[PDB]
Amino acid sequence: GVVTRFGKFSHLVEPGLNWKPTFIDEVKPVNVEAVRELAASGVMLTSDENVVR
Amino acid sequence: PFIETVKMLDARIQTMDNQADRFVTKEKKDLIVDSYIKWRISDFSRYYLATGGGDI
Amino acid sequence: RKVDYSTFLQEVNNDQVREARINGREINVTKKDSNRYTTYIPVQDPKLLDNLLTKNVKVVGEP
Amino acid sequence: RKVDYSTFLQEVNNDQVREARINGREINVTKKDSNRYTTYIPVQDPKLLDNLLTKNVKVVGEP
Amino acid sequence: RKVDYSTFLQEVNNDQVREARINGREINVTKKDSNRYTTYIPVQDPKLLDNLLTKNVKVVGEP
Amino acid sequence: RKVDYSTFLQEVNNDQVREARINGREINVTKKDSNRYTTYIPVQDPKLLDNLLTKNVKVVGEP
Amino acid sequence: RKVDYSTFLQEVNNDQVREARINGREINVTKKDSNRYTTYIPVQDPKLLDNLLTKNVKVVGEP
Amino acid sequence: RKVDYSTFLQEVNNDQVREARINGREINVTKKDSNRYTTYIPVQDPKLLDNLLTKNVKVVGEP
Repeated sequence: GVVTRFGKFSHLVEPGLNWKPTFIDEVKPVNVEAVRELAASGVMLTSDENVVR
Repeated sequence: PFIETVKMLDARIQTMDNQADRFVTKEKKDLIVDSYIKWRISDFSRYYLATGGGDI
Repeated sequence: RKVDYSTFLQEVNNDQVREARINGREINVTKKDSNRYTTYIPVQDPKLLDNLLTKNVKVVGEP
Repeated sequence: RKVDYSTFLQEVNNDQVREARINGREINVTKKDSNRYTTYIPVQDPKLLDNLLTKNVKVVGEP
Repeated sequence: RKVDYSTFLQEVNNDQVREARINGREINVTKKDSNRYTTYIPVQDPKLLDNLLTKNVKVVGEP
Repeated sequence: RKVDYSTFLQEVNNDQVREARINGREINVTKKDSNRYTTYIPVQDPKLLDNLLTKNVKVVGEP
Repeated sequence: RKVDYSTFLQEVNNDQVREARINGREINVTKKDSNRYTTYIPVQDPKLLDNLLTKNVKVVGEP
Repeated sequence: RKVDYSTFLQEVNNDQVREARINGREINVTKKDSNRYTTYIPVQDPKLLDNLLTKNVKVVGEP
């Protein structure tokens, strides 16, 4: 988690149960342990005036 | 309490599957191979330090 | 986050989905980049599970 | 407003509907010209969802 | 007045019905000659809705 | 007097009954020789309507 | 005496059943040698009756 | 133990399950290696029962 008190980037928060002043600071969770995968495909021009998928 | 956390690393022999790999032989005949590896953590301190964090 | 069912479909056929959990009509959809959004089924689709399985998408039931 | 189901069928065949929100029995149709109306299904039609998908019509479920 | 289902389907294939208001188990039907009657599905038949849609017969649901 | 569902099927396969009064699961059947009885459907059978329609057997529903 | 579904279908395909007393999910099965047992339908099956009538076994229902 | 529905189907397709007790949505899977776990059916899958019977998998219903 990234916790910000009135948008000042308070600190970094480890997993588990935690406490924060309600209506004062906000926490944004982000997936760090998980591994993310992306697929990129295209018809692309080569050196010898050739196109390949 | 509330300040110290712990990471778990299993010492068992761990298997890993590689599927539908494509390999070209000496005579340029491409053929599909699927194999498997089995690895064990020889030293846990080195495994944690060298690898990114402590993730498998 | 609420996302409609159609774009969830052409995301499934364009294999950006990794895990889908179906408790009831709703589906908890996780993308390949670990972004999750809920979807609602408009009406029961017999081809839905078949399409999900053929695209090698992880499917999770619920108690 | 209210619109006959066959009217909705021929309407979606000619590709001038944009958004179709399904709430169980009822359908809230959005036209391409920002016209909104209501349609009802006679009986469970498996071909309906397929037909709406193949013509690139947005479909939105409800809780 | 109640009209038999076999006679109903044959009359639909005869292209003599104009409107059919379907109430779940019930159907309220208007002939082309402004004759009103009422019929019943014996058991769920999607081919019914297929036949009415292909015959350009008006189909009406209600809340 | 109750008649087996299977026996009903090879009997109607022989073109020997005229009317089928369908009341949910149970069916009131009259043969060509004015013999009346009742038959019960074990489970939902989609081919029942197709077979009954193909062989010119009249069907009537109930309120 | 309870017998599983798969072996019951094996017996049906191997023709050692005479009549089937279907009561909801339960099926009271009598072999051709007058052996009585009970089987259960786990999930709705769309083809069991097709094979049952193909093998010409007397299927009955229960009120 | 809980094992996902898609994983269970991959397992049965690879000849790894022996008997499956189906209790509504819940399924109690026993693998050929005497390992037992539990899975849940996400939505109504007609192909499930055919896949189970085809791969010579014992299927058992429950009251």
